[PDB]
Amino acid sequence: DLEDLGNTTGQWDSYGSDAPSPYNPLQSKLFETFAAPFTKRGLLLKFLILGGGSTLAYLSATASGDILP
Amino acid sequence: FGQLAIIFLWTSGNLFHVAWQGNFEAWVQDPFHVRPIAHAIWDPHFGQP
Ligand code: CLA
Ligand SMILES: CCCCCCCCCCCCO[C@H]1O[C@H](CO)[C@@H](O[C@H]2O[C@H](CO)[C@@H](O)[C@H](O)[C@H]2O)[C@H](O)[C@H]1O
Repeated sequence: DLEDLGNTTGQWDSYGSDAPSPYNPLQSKLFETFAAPFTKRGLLLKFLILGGGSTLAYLSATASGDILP
Repeated sequence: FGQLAIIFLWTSGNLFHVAWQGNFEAWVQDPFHVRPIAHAIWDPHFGQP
């Protein structure tokens, strides 16, 4: 019974789980606040909703010269 | 009473998408089967055509 790749071989063995990757790209808190307005919020989100959507829509249409439909 | 109520926000605008635009002061002048106007269409999807 020589051949068998005597316990062949194992791994440790066929476990995997216990450290397969270092976790994450450094970036620590290269953001942290950095931009707050969703990093602040309690309470917001209307505020923003009228703002974003007010520009998008406001300049989204009006003017300068037509370019018309 | 929330009725009658909504029948007048209908009627108001019926008379108010008339008289800055879409004739009378041409349709009274004397009105021959061409195409007197309610309102102005405004859709961004439109072509020039
Ligand atoms: C497939 C789409 C495409 C799209 C996106 C549109 C979009 C539009 N067309 Mg339009 N159109 C198209 C193809 C299209 N068209 C084509 C192929 C033609 C033939 C050439 C036309 C011919 C045409 C004409 C003649 C007109 C438009 C108009 C319009 C606008 C309606 C204005 C309005 O009051 O707000 C959108 C609609 C409302 C705010 C209310 C509509 C009521 C529906 C939605 C009932 C649901 C309400 C419900 C009962 C209440 C609870 C619902 C809740 C969500 C609030 C709208 C932006 C009109 C316009 O600009 O009017 C000022 C004008 O009448 N179109
Ligand atoms: C049962 C768990 C697996 C096998 C037995 C125990 C393993 C887990 C506990 C022991 C810790 C591993 O041993 C090692 O831990 C740390 C490695 O990060 C080290 O302290 C560490 O701090 C740094 C944090 O960035 C590491 O990057 C350095 O590599 C390391 O020096 C110690 O030098 C050492 O004690």
